[PDB]
Amino acid sequence: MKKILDSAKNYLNTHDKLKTACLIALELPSSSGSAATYIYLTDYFRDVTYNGILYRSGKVKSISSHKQNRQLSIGSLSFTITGTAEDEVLKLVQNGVSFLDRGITIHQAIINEEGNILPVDPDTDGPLLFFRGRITGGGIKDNVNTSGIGTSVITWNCSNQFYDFDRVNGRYTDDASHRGLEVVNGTLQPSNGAKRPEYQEDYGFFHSNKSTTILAKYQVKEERYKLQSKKKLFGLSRSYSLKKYYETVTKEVDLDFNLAAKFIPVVYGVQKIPGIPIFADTELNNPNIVYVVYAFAEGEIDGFLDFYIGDSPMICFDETDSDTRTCFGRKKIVGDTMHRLAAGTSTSQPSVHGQEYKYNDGNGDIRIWTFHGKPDQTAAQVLVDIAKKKGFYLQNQNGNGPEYWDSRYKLLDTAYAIVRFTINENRTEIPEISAEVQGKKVKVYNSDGTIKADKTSLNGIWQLMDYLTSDRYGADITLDQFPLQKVISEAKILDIIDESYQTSWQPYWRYVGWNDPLSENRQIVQLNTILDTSESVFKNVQGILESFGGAINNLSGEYRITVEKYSTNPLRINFLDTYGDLDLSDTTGRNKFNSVQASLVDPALSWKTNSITFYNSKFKEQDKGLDKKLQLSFANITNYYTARSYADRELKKSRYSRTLSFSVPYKFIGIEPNDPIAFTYERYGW
Amino acid sequence: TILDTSESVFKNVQGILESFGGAINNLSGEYRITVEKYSTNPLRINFLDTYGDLDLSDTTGRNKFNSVQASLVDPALSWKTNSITFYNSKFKEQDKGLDKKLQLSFANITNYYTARSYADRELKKSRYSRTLSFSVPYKFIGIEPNDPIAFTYERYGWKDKFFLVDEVENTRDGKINLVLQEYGEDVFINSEQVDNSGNDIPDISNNVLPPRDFKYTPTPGGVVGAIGKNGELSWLPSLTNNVVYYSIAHSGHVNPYIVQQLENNPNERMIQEIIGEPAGLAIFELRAVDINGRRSSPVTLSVDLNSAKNLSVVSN
Amino acid sequence: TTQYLTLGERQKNVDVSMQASSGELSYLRGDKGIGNANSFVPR
Amino acid sequence: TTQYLTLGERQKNVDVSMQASSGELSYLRGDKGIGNANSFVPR
Repeated sequence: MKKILDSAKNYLNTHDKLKTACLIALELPSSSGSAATYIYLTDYFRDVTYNGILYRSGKVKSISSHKQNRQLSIGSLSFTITGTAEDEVLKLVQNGVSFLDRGITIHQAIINEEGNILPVDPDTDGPLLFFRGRITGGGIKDNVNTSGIGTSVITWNCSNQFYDFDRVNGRYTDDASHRGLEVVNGTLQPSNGAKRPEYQEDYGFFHSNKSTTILAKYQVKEERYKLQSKKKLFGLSRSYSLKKYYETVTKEVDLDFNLAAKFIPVVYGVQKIPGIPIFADTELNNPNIVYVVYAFAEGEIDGFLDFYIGDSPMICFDETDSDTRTCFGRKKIVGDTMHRLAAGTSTSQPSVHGQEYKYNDGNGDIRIWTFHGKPDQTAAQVLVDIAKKKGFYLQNQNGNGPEYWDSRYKLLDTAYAIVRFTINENRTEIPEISAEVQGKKVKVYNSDGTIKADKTSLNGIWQLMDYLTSDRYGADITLDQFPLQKVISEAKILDIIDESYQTSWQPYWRYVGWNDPLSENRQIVQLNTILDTSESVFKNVQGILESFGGAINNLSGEYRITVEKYSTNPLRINFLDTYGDLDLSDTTGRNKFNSVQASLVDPALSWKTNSITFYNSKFKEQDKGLDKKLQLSFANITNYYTARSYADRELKKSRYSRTLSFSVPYKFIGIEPNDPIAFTYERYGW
Repeated sequence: TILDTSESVFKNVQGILESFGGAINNLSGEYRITVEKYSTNPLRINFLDTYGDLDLSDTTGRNKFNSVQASLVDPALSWKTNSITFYNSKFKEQDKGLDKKLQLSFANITNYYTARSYADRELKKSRYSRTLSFSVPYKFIGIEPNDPIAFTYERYGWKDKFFLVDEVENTRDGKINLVLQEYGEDVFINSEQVDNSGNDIPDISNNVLPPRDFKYTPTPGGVVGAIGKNGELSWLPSLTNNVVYYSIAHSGHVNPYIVQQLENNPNERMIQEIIGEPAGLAIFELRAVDINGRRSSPVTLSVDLNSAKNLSVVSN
Repeated sequence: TTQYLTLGERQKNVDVSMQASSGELSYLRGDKGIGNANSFVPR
Repeated sequence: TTQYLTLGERQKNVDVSMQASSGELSYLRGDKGIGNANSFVPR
């Protein structure tokens, strides 16, 4: 619920004649966008001056009704304009298409007995915001009938605040997009499209989207001259052919590097993601050494846990797996990360920013540099040093000097990893690399006021809040459009300790988001989310909300994130306050559910879906054995027990359900969806 | 074209027509085949000639398209299919990056360049669209679909505006129902598609501005003033007009205080009061916003708050 | 003698906003060259 | 040396009406033990 000023409630209760006025602020298309001109309108009989803005009366005949529910969807509102006005008819007819995606802000204003606006909204001591969105259509109906009165109505179609969620806002590996270069028209030209002012100088994504498929010829310092380690059986006989030592010899290498431009993901937990190779190359003289830089996740990242070299991770899952192939430590119970290689027999801990790990294994050796994302991080020192010496083949082939990998290639806000392979007769090619990365660092807002963003969090509420407050890869919603206290309380609600299982039952604790093997981490919901930014932010938000069954609503300009939960202070409504219309309907027969199919990736085995079905035997017996499955999203959950508790909770909750619909006067203004109502009606026994 | 005769001749004809966006109609016993082409001699219809009722509707929001998938077969690759995707980057940017693909039949097309030109032309044409419908007397008998119409209506800015018929219905009373279709400019195959007016790129909408002067004045002691006077925060209204409020937050306080733009007086400092706080270097963030909600650059500063002077009398 | 190193796959997305070029044909058919779909040098 | 006899496939159906147990994790990840999904002894 949106609390309104006490004086507002007193006026609404006392006064039976409310002179409501709707204030419309509409954005006209025009050049010089910074000079954005607005046309203000109102359906009140006189012009209303509100905060120095004069809302002209007339031209507004009617306004539709704003509607919202617990499922995220793009609400729509349509308001009409008098078609007899010349300005409006011309605007709609000859510019009604240029008006698309232009802002409109409708305010609901109660007018005092003295013509002033009653300060309903406590946040501004002003009106209570009624609608906000962007136009999405037009339409005019000039109906002329002979011998009568004609009609000319202009209809404007709008979408509510959630139409801003149709955007896809994800960093794209292409150099032109990342650096903000203008859409190329012939030659290139810099512009101001960069997400951050410091991106323009970041050439990190250079060499990103290109396909160098050539028959390169290399000079290998070997097998042409100098002493050769071959001694004949005879004491005096010797091998006069000189080779197996440094001297040039021609060699044709048919390299084929296809670095595409894929959307970078975002990870909010311990999840396994692939690499997006942004730079590929091989040493100038030895083709067997290849440098490939992969892009993982975004922003400051807690670090890498492990690297998957062609489906074979560097750490063996159990005791059993270690015999099949070489490994280093276990993951089942010890649950150590990759950082054991640098610090043998240490504790479990994520990787280190700018630290090299030499993964020595059969078939060759691998050198990995873990560069965690950072708002301001320097260029890859190793690559810069190599470039200064012109060690890269494609650098000399294209003629680039020490700028091929310059100090200015500081990949910002990207947790990339440099992997140096040593191609041999055993590792004959470069295998696709995947890694287990901890999520992005996420802000947690304590109730007192202090925050902490030093680690990633599994809480769904805070993950959604972080995704909804980042302009560079999420929805550009400022923190000042969120009720902090309510969000914090909901986050606490999603952190209730669950007692259906012990912490010792899940062995793969480190790889389900648990940072400690002892401390209490039985949260009721734990989401290890991969936010593929390729999809619309609308779909990402819906996917996050479907994990814990929450709901996001924006009525009165505040973004409410709420979850079906009990309340000890519900709003009391008596039937006599209703308009007297009532309708109780039963939906239990339709919504009875007794099973659910859970396809969840289990870290215990190489990350792969387990088709697990949760069913409630008692419900099936009541259902006469008939199967009834509710589609439940397990994509963001890797902990088996949290998934099971979620499934059982939903199955239980789907057993009793009725829909009660009535109406209520304007006294009860500000009833958000998912609000606790205490409806008392003595005739029914309620 | 490969015409698999197993399929119905209806399907084959439709498949051929879909390739170049043509249309076949049989009204008055003539098998007329036509395509969306510009005409220099349209039929002139005025509103008065039309029946009274008129109806103009907009469908641009629904029919905006910015990408297309082309599973064209390539003779170079032993006549195997290539999954080629054509997208207009500018349209996607105007679409907030959203992907809007239109199902386009690329069969019976093997020249890649013709396929690309067809895709780009369709994407361009699918950017402007309206559906204007009215009723015309029997005098205008024989208006085939996809016919050029020059509709003139003084009340609007339309003088021989170019439309294209989309649905003609003939009744036995003679009343003819029409549903026209408005298009962009020079978007037809017949038209001269060269457009030279796009050089002037639109600019960004940064309509919000920061405050010109925002400084903190510590309150001196020795004067009653107000009880527990930590101090006050004042600044001139931010250069951008159309402001409902500015917000200010103390470093250790969860919520930001808000100031109302009650007075639209240029060069009038508006005072925000801070009371009951420690005397120290507290981060100050002059949050600013407009009616639309867009925010200017907040003012980040840390000023040593002056300890309250002239405190309250001893309570008891 | 002959050794080949591979990585990734060619990207078949084409931006028709830019003027047509033979580099697109070279890239889309797997010709040996250096460049993207929107700018390809076929050698 | 070693000989293996195989038959059937593990059943992933879980009855959430009964309280949770570690046997479910053991059974659902292919561990060696005696029992069903709702009651598994992992050796």
